[PDB]
Amino acid sequence: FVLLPEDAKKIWADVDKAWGLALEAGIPHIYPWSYTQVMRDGVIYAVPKVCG
Amino acid sequence: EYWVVDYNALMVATIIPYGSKSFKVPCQWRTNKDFLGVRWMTEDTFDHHLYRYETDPNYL
Amino acid sequence: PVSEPEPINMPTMEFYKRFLSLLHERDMKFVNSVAYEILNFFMPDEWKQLNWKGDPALSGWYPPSSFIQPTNKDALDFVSKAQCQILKECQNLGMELYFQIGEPWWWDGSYNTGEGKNAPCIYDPKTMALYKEETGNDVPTPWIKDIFAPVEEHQWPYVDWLCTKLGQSTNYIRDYVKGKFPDAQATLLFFTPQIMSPASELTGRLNF
Amino acid sequence: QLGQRKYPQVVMGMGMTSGFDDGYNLTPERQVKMAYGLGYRDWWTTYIGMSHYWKGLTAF
Repeated sequence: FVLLPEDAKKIWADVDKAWGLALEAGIPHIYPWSYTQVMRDGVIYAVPKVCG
Repeated sequence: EYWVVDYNALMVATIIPYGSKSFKVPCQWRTNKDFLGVRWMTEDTFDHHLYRYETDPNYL
Repeated sequence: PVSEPEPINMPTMEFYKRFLSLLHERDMKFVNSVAYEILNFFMPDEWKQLNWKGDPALSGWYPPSSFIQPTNKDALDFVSKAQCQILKECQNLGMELYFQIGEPWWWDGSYNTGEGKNAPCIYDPKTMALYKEETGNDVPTPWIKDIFAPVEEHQWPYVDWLCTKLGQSTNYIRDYVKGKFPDAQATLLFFTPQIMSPASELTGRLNF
Repeated sequence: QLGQRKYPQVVMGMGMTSGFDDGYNLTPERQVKMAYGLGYRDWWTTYIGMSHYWKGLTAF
């Protein structure tokens, strides 16, 4: 849950870490909480750059 | 498909398209001060950054 | 509001009729959820949970919103009848039924709630009559002024009765929905931080 | 005609959760197609509105 736009890049940073634990835990269905917050912040799923 | 609505918090209204160039706005009126506004936004502030449309305030 | 079969107004129903139609085209199933929270301005006065000073439960949202008392059968029917109206559209479209019970919670003022900063809204006069009618025991006194304050020993029998009564309300709604929708699937949303780390001993013992 | 961005995204195998109180203004057609394009394909959970679904009236 994000709410305030000012904490988007901060909260969403921990969101990805929690997702990895869920994938490790084997959760079959995982959803983001808010459609509004997803579009407000504009989150995407991209492979991290191999630069470093 | 891109029109939006706004109204007083004491009423309920939704917008639903039903044709190529037509749409319906069912609503419920509860108070005398109810004011429903169907508006077209020049700039996009609801869609995703990859789904926004170009902004142009010139309607001449 | 008691004899009305469809509590959901037409514009909301129209939105879901088109909304569910698109989902079926995308072949993704839909899950519905309704809560106990209704707008305070329109909420009936006989359903709001009352604290030790009679102030109905309120939320941090503006306009403020109240919660129904789970001990009220009439209030439970209103919420349950909302689920069947929405799920009826799903059967018309050929979808399978999925519904969620939304936040069963005895309000306690966990966060700021105006005057009721931490006052539990568990002292509704109707609830006291029901507690006396079946348990026979008297309501413990004095009424809890703050959840964080230590709980007296004689307060527990009423607290445990409230905790048990909350489970019946959730079960009652589930049975009512499945009464007309035998193939419907039921679920519930759980707050893990509240379960493991309750705000107070009273909070965890009462609302779980 | 106005320019618009429309870039479909690869499916990540996740669902979408939305609230009615935050989507009444937008048409259902725009919401479903936009979310589907991003990659949410299997599940959808909608939280009913708090003050926008029930019937009501005002009186003196």
